[PDB]
Amino acid sequence: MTQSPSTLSASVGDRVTITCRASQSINTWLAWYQQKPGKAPNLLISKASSLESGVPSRFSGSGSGTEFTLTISSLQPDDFATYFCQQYNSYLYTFGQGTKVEIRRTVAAPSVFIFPPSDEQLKSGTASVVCLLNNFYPREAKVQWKVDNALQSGNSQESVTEQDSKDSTYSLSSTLTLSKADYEKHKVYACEVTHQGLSSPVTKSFNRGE
Amino acid sequence: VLTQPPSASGTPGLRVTISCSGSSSNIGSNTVNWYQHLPGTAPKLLIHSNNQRPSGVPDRFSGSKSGTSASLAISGLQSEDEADYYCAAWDDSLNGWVFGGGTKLTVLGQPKAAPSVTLFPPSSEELQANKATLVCLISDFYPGAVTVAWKADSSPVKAGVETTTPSKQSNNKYAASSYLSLTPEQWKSHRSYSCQVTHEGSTVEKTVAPT
Amino acid sequence: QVQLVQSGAEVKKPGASVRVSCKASGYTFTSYGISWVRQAPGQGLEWMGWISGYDGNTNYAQKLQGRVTMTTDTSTSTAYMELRSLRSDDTAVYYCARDGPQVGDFDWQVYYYYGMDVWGQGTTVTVSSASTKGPSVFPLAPSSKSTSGGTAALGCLVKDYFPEPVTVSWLTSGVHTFPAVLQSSGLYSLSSVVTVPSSSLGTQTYICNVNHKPSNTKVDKKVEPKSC
Amino acid sequence: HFKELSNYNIANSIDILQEKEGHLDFVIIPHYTFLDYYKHLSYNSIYHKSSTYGKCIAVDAFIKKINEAYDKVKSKCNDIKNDLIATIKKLEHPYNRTFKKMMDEYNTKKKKLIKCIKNHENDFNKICMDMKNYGTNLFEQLSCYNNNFCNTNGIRYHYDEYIHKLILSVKSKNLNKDLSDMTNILQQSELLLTNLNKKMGSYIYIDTIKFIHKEMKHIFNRIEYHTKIINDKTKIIQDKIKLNIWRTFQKDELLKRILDMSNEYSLFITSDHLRQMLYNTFYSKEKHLNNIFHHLIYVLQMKF
Amino acid sequence: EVQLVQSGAEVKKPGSSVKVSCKASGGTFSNYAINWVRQAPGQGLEWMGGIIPIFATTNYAQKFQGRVTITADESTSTAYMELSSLRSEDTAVYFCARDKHSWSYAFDIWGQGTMVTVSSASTKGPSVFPLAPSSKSTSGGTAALGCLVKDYFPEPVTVSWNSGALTSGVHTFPAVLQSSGLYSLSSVVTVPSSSLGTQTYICNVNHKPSNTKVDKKVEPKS
Repeated sequence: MTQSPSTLSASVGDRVTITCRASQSINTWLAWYQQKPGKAPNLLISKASSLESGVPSRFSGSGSGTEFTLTISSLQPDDFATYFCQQYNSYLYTFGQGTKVEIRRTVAAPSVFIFPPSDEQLKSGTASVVCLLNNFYPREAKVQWKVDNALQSGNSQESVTEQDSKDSTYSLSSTLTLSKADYEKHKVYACEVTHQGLSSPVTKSFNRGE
Repeated sequence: VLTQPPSASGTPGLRVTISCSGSSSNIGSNTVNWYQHLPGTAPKLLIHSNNQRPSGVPDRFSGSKSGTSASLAISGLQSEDEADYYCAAWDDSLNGWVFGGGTKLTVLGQPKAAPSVTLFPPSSEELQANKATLVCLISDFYPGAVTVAWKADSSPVKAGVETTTPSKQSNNKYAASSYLSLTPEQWKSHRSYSCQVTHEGSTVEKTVAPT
Repeated sequence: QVQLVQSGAEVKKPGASVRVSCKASGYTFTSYGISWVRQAPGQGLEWMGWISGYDGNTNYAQKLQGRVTMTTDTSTSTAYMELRSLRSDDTAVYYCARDGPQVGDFDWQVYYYYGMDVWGQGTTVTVSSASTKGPSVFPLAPSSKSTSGGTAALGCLVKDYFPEPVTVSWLTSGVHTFPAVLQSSGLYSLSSVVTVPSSSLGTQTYICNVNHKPSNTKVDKKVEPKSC
Repeated sequence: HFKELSNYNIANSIDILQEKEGHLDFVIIPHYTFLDYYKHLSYNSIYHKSSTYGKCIAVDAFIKKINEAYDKVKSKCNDIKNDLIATIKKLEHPYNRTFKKMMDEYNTKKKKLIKCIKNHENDFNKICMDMKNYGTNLFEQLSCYNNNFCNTNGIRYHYDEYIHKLILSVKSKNLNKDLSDMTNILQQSELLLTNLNKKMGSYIYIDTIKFIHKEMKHIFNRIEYHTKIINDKTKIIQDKIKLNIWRTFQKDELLKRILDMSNEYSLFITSDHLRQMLYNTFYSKEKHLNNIFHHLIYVLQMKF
Repeated sequence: EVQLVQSGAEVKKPGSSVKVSCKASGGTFSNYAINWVRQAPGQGLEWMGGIIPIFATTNYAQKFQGRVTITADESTSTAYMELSSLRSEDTAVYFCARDKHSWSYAFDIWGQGTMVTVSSASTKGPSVFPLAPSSKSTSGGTAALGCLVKDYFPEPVTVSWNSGALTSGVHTFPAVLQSSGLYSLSSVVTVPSSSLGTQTYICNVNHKPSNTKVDKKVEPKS
């Protein structure tokens, strides 16, 4: 239940090694599973390094106590998924939280756009302001909201796409939701974005009604 | 070769357990089986494996094993459980089957009934035939287990004693009998002879003497 | 053709119970076990419990103790799992998998040096009080605030629907449809965006197609440019 | 203890079996008995001690999983196998083209299947090694109550539940009568082909009938060989089982005895299994001979 | 299914030999063993040996090994146990039983048993003696009287009173081999003392092996 790389950035052809530490000592029991989006997990390895049949010759196991590893000798384009280790000593199984492997590229910077609420939505008594971060890498980033220069807390939401099949970038949406009355009580609306592809934070803003 | 209690007793509806003690070479390494036996009938298999019983054996019978010992538990005791019970196991050192000693189970129905004892001396007819038999007749005791002793005025003696196995009577109590063979000279040489029947630790005595 | 087949998606109210089936095929059900494991949205896996198809002996996780029951039908080769007194945090994807016949066994379960080799397709179970509601589709108009150079961004806001899922189509290159987020109302919301050349805004038409089968809602929304 | 089954260069010891109508399957004879030898080792081991009996369900679970894994490797050649089935389908049922094109087609599809099996041998070898490791691990850990007085009731149980019923089954069908009849059928087809061949025209079927007759003798020669091994192993097995049943042995002798018995059973079982499957294919092809003969008599009095 | 059935009872002299049979009624000596177990009076079950018919392999309990030979019949479906140099301690019931491999070779089917009695010789023994009424409970007004059946051979005997017409208060005691080597038993009737004045009592004793019937009247002592 101890995964070394929470989120691992790698390259096609690279040798990838993921270690699964434990709590106490398991004699030799540790399963390795692979999981792709929308699909069920698939058993890569059992016991020490007995990769079940149909598992390619690249996946290799290890360990015999509290420190095991899973080694992919050369990462293939179909291997970018998340990896699980199971530790079966006692009657109760333990499923260590998964390790996500995704392809690393040159540091990108997000394109930031902001959308005020449509009058159609202001018909319905609610106001949502949408801040879009498009085509960025890595996934390490931050977004914060300001309303009339006051930092906002507990009224926004963040959703992230997984990697793109062409340029392997991520995209993110941050939506701030107020009531129509609260929205009309204020003027300036801004989202601030920080990312490694940006030397200085990017702020996108507008005035209500303008 | 396996040690069981020679007898056991239980109250209807309760639970009774019968122990069986063995060694590393039999129970320590092989399975133990249990059989029920009512004389006049073939023994019956009760348990064929450790904690297992064939179809037709009620769920009141349970077996267990721990190390070199095993135990049979009978719950909800019923009158049809009165019988002899034998454990058995394969013995690796002997390369054969060994059995436990038979625990006789007395289902308690009638109360603690003391034996009635009648003692007859030798007849004149037998004495004229140069023999002397004393007859000790034992009836109406319950439970069905006694021990018989034939004392001498100042010293003991047993040479020449033959005693029957116990039999259930018509009134659902039990009977037994014991014969002491003497020469006429021995019979005539003592002031009296006594038959003593011990049952559940309590003793009943009768005495006879020459005429 | 060794496989495990699970029942379809379920939607339940808090306090109710759910029953999920896992029908084995292409193998001797009585000689293998079945384990149940759940996966909360965008989270790791949690083992729930296991039952032997031979022995019928069970092993439940302490957390789920008293609320979950697993049963088996050796005649139809089917394993069942029932979770009662459902709670919001039980919303997850439930899986069954082939395993040992004696997991929580006595000494060494070593006669099985493998584990979970075959998995069911999974069953989504949603736990929420209220009933369904179709989405509100609002335009995300392209403007100077969403234009930089020759690239303009635009999209549609698909707000306040229940339950999942919705589908959005537009034009496929540059499209990004974000995963839904859970709001404090208990309703879902998402946006679908696309980047296009800013020179096209005057002559090209952009329409988003939103489908929500649970409520039988279909919406085709035209997205027009906005001035400042 | 010099283990009995072990890996070597087994190039071509494959068996092809058309059991029912176009039901092609094969068996790599050495892997079949290697696997069954360790199957017997595994069971004798768990049955040896009174306590370990209960893992009979876990062992069956492990072996069946290894079979599923082994069958996955065979299933990776099903396309070439179906490619051969259709070619046999063309040969056996000629209802133009000639026996030259057809016979050379059949030999190429057959060699292609065998080449597919050769390319996957390392994948088969890994599964077999996994079975050897599991079984020998359970055998190595075989302990006794008293090392100088090991009980042989493990062998008695194993034989009584895993091999007796067969030895009786085998003596029940009178193996060698089943070959005297097979020869009778082959003789009869030699005579009825000659006694029927009086002209030309109706020819395509004379060629295919000969072909089926040949393949039927090939199958026969196998059945002949296997029944020979079954006959001598049934005797050896009974002879030996008499000596390792009612007594004790020192650990070393007990282990050596288990390996010897397991070798005997593994062989007996292997060639019994094949003997039946080939019996199946011999009659499948016999039933098809009745159809082709009957069709030949139509164009007999068509050409007159 | 299979059905075992011993074949007969016996009576032999010390030093002779006896052969007991056990016949399978299903008709097929399966791969199961048929075992022999005896029980002497007051000794419990004792395993003697077994044979596996279809393989003709035998096993013997050590303490019996030089005296017992077990054999079998593949055609007539019957096993045999032979015991030579019979001793008095060999008087016992002899059982055959089939073991069951799936039930850890427990004995699940049993024959009905064969009694073997080992004794000295054979005679008659016309000693029947009246046992005159004596007081048993004086408060209760009850007396005991009987017949002594002395010096007979072999078993069994039956005792009746007044040619079957007297059943209340009758109790017949088991026989035992006396130091003379002969059996004796006694039959006692409990009666009311008030009837002793004029109620007739005649014990009827039958010894079939010697074709001896003896009647003996039991009257108050005179």
